[PDB]
Amino acid sequence: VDMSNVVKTYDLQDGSKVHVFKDGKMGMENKFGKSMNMPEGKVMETRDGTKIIMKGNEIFRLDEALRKGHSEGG
Ligand SMILES: [Cu+]
Repeated sequence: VDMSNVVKTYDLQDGSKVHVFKDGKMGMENKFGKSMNMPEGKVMETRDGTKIIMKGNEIFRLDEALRKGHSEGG
């Protein structure tokens, strides 16, 4: 995914990378930006030792943006 809509990205001990966008929703991906899908209940520990659980509010928030990406006025 793009890193234009992201505001915070954590590096995961798993080797993946979560791009948390400005809305507060986080797009689960790998550090290369290849779509990596994750269900709810998964513990993502950052390089800080910060445990962030993929919840039903965070699992699929990514694909919807990938369906377009230019104008979008509603
Ligand atoms: Cu995740």
